[PDB]
Amino acid sequence: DGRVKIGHYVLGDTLGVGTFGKVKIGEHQLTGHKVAVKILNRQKIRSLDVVGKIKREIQNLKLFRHPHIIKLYQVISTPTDFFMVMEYVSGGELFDYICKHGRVEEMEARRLFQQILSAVDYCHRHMVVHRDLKPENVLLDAHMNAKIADFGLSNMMSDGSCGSPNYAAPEVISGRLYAGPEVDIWSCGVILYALLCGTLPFDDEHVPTLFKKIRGGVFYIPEYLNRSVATLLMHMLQVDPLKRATIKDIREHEWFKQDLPSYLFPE
Ligand SMILES: CCc1ccccc1C(=O)Nc1n[nH]c2c(C)c(F)c(C3C(C#N)=C(C)N(C)C(C)=C3C#N)cc12
Ligand SMILES: [Mg+2]
Ligand SMILES: [Mg+2]
Repeated sequence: DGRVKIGHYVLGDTLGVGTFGKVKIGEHQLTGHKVAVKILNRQKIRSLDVVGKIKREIQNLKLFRHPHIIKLYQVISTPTDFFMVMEYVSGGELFDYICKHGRVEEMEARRLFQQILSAVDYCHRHMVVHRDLKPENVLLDAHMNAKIADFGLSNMMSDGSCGSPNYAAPEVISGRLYAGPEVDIWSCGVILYALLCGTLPFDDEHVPTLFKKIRGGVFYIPEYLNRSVATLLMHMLQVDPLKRATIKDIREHEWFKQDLPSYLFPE
């Protein structure tokens, strides 16, 4: 041979090095279809005692059907590794696009936020969340569609933006021993803000003062911003998660409902 071939795919460049192993671009030997293969070292899995958990994150992610969540095609099992054959998307990180292009048009921001909000709702409904939404893990494809890695502990990948603690919800910063789905609402509020303004709502070069602005919850609403989406942002970026907007609140908002495609929320 001479090449690392698993199943029908020949592995090539390394897209990133993560927890249980590297992620490499795969290429179907017969069709040429590009693919992203997560390599899960089984000895690493057994050292963390998450064997029964990973096999249920995989078996659960295998039953995921969402156009804006990274799809799992198949899992190939060798005695030493798990090979998760997953969708490859070449558009790069969403926030890398924003930090290089600036704000997008309001219709493009609405289309992308509706895709992201639908994927987040699908994960909260169809899986046991081991991760929270990382806005750095929001990818794009070649058609400018949002692609999200599921919230399982297998997707701890980010190797290979305008800040990093900027996407940390207040209850996460305060070390609250419990956190629910409202943490992802905050992150989506950060995402929506960057889509409409071109920057992050709480950005600060000094990290301690960055945490202070997040706890204060004061962010600059530009006057050019739509007055309706301003109310949505204020509701999503509430410091107190009890007063923070929910998915049903965002789904009912007049700005979110405009030109909403039918396939996103079949519920
Ligand atoms: C954003 C870089 C990039 C830039 C330009 C072109 C392609 C990529 C890229 O890599 N695309 C991915 N396609 N399919 C992936 C899967 C299944 C992953 F699993 C990951 C994995 C990963 C790695 N390596 C990275 C870089 N990130 C941030 C995330 C969210 C991953 C996860 N989970 C990437 C792609
Ligand atoms: Mg002070
Ligand atoms: Mg204003």
